[PDB]
Amino acid sequence: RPKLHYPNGRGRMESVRWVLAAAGVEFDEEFLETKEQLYKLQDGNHLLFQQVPMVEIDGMKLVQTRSILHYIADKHNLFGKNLKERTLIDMYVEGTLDLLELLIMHPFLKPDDQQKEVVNMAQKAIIRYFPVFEKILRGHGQSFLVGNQLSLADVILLQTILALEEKIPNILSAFPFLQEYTVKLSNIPTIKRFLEPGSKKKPPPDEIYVRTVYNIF
Amino acid sequence: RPKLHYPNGRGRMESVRWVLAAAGVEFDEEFLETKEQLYKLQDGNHLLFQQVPMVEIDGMKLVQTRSILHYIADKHNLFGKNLKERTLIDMYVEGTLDLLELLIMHPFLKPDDQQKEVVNMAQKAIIRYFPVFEKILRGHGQSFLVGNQLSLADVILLQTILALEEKIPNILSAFPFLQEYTVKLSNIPTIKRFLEPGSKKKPPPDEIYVRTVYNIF
Repeated sequence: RPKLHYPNGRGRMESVRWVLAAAGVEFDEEFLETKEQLYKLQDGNHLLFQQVPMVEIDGMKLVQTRSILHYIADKHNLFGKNLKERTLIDMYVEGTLDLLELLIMHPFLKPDDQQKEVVNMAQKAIIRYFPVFEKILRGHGQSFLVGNQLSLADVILLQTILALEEKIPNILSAFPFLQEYTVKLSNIPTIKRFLEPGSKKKPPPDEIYVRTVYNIF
Repeated sequence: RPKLHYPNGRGRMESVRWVLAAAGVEFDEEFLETKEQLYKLQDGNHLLFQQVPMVEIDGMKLVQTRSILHYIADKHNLFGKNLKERTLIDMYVEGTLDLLELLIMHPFLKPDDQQKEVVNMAQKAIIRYFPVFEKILRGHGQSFLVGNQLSLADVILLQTILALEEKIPNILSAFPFLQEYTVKLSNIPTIKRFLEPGSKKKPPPDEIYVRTVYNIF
């Protein structure tokens, strides 16, 4: 049973929860709340590079989010069936992660900048990303980005889109394919559950989380 | 023959040149110098997500540096021989990239901050990274980080270490294993060449590059 190390919040660990969940893998969590708990962690030589996310899985202590996600994907058929597949998934993933980031950084912005920034997400999404995906989808008619099966790209995309919708509720408006895709995915049972209550799915970060994060580091 | 799109400078494309070179793969370059050349590129629908690096390879237009490096690695046995291997390489790579970044951002700093920042690289390297590697090496006695063969992790590490040494010439001092490793690697012919003159190996970014970069974007 995979163990997740991280503060209790979304952060960067979210995508991990997301994948795990989708894979229908149950896992546990050990929360950081202090610099000190962190210290012990590092002190124990648990964090390969002194930082979290760290995930204990398959007798390993994985670090590096991308690294981790790739592991799990590979452990559960979320990584395609060949190089070409793999390759796409990969790029889709990296690109998305780039957008997701804005979300990730958001909370630590100077409230004033927070706003400007929302507007910016909106534009990148609309302009840079959503279109790519819409097209892909539009052009193969399948319910998955790649190879007619759920992949890592789908989960990150989903993750992100929702997250974005939390800030810009209508962002999808011009992307009827993306809308459909989103719906269906969310219907996948694992996901459906994850989305439901009492999931390890974290909420949008609050003042506290931030504080704490600032505290731990 | 792979074609590299990017301004004429190191930037993030460097690691690509590095890997290509090490793989002993010849490739070409198309330089960006203007917003406009960029526009056409995007206009043509060449940049999957509107940005560079972009690399034309194997009839593809790869984008996302990590994405690309993984491709090439996979095309040339720089990615290990199994999941466990792969997995390490991956993490080593991600971690290194994190350090390399400092280098990457460096030039665009307010000269005043540039200095503070050097000091910081020094510390992270010394404290966070170098030690991990030294240990690894120290503990298996091999000339490669992973599986007794050159991998992607080795190239990025090399890349970075040198780059760092360009700013903090003695950074390696306390890491006799890392020193040895570095030497030997640099002796690998491909590399040796890459390091020699008339290689596609770019130099440390100058005022111009910066300017240009600022210009293109």
